Amino acid sequence: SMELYNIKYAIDPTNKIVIEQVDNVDAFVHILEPGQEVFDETLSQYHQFPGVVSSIIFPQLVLNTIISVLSEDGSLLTLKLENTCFNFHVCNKRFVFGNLPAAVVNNETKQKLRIGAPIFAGKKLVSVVTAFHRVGENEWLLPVTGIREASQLSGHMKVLNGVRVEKWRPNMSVYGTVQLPYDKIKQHALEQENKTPNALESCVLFYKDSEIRITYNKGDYEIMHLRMPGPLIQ
Amino acid sequence: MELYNIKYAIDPTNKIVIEQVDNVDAFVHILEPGQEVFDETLSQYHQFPGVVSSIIFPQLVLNTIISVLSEDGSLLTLKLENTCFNFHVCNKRFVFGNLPAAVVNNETKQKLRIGAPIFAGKKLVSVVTAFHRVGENEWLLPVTGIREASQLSGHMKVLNGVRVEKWRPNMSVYGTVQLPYDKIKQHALEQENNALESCVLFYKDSEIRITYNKGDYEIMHLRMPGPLI
Ligand SMILES: Nc1nc(=O)c2ncn([C@@H]3O[C@H](CO)[C@@H](O)[C@H]3OP(=O)(O)OC[C@H]3O[C@@H](n4cnc5c(N)ncnc54)[C@H](O)[C@@H]3OP(=O)(O)O)c2[nH]1
Ligand SMILES: Nc1nc(=O)c2ncn([C@@H]3O[C@H](CO)[C@@H](O)[C@H]3OP(=O)(O)OC[C@H]3O[C@@H](n4cnc5c(N)ncnc54)[C@H](O)[C@@H]3OP(=O)(O)O)c2[nH]1
Repeated sequence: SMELYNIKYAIDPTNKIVIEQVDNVDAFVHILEPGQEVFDETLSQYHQFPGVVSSIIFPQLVLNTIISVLSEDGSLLTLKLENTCFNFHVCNKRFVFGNLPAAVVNNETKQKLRIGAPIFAGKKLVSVVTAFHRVGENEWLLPVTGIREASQLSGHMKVLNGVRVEKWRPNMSVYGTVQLPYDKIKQHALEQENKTPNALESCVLFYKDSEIRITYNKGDYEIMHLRMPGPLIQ
Repeated sequence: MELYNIKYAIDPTNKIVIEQVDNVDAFVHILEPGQEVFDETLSQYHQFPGVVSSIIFPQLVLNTIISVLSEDGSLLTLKLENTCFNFHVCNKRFVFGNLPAAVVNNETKQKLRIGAPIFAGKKLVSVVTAFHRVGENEWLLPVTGIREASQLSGHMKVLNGVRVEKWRPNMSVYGTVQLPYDKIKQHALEQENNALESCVLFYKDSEIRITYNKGDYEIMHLRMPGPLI
């Protein structure tokens, strides 16, 4: 396999980078698609950050520092972590999510990047390419997943029935499983008790370009409501 | 008294009472950091960390300038350059978030009453709710309101309050416990769901963690910036 800085890597039949070793120690780095749900009990022993199951810790970065990514041309591309991006997956009924530091690339640059391309800070691996989010014409967001950046948020929650993602419509407030006008949500919230017959647990993610809402519910009763920056990677 | 678009008074506890905003009768009730209250009359109003309010405290932008009413009636101009985490519990509802904050010294903090109206563009946008000591002569002043675009807010129903715990140096967090990573990892893979619901907030100077649990089983784990007030 090929060696670069402190890693060894290979390439998938799906044109995806496979991280084989880091610091001369055998490694496991498994990339998940945005919002993908998988079930595989073998994955729970490893670390998880949004979009990756990894045997190696992807360490905390700082916004506005410079990282390097391996390009399809064997070169290193230097990028500044100027934006943020929200990504998630579901692995063994655990919703793993967070807002990640992100770089910005044009159409030409994105296509030179493989899903899995190692990302370096200094000459040490700090992350891998996991996803691309289109932020308009000739512009993409490149999240750098890993341990929560100091100013950001990360987390997980057990979701028995997955994560149902819903487009967040204009003029709607959010309670539990519904988005409705505020005056209605205010009446509904003060109305709801934890008494839904045959109440199943739910997790809902509502999204607009700027903001994400996550609720955790038992039946129609809202247990948690979290508001956080966007955007979401489809 | 009047100032800009508000009318205000003073409490027996030296706390500012907002009486009307835009000539409409107002209700602004300031809660202490982490305070738990129960009063069914509060649930009809808006709630942002540290305040129950009949008026919306709108979204602000970090690094913009706000003005605060001083004890002497003058306006002090401050820049929203920092953040800090605050919360309360009202009617078994944990209301929390990271708020934009200014930095003040001892002399300035002492000129500020809890409840002091905060203005942006000659309009009320918030009230003084809390002070968090940074150092000897340094304080953080949260400006509560609708979540700033880059930060987080939320709520959750907590039947048994919020347990606040100091977060120890080398400990990872699962559910109700903080333990070394190797045990937390095994414990997490151990859990499966007379189990009571729980909410725990572990705090460090830089970072805060909230867990929501059913007995010993962790349902949710949130990591977010600190500090806590
Ligand atoms: N993944 C991750 N994202 C972050 O943003 C982050 N910020 C700090 N840290 C800490 O750095 C070390 C990372 O290894 C840990 O000390 C971790 O502290 P913690 O975040 O306090 O510990 C909870 C552990 O416990 C893990 N688990 C929790 N529940 C489960 C579960 N059901 N199944 C499998 N693992 C579970 C949980 O994912 C996790 O461990 P992992 O790193 O292995 O992911 C982070 N970790
Ligand atoms: N409080 C608050 N903090 C923020 O950071 C924020 N960012 C946007 N918004 C929206 O701005 C308008 C402000 O009113 C609302 O449209 C709100 O949309 P939403 O945040 O999507 O709606 C859920 C409603 O519903 C309220 N409820 C939810 N549960 C309860 C409950 N048990 N009892 C009483 N009220 C409950 C919940 O507090 C809430 O209403 P409040 O405005 O009063 O805060 C925010 N609101």
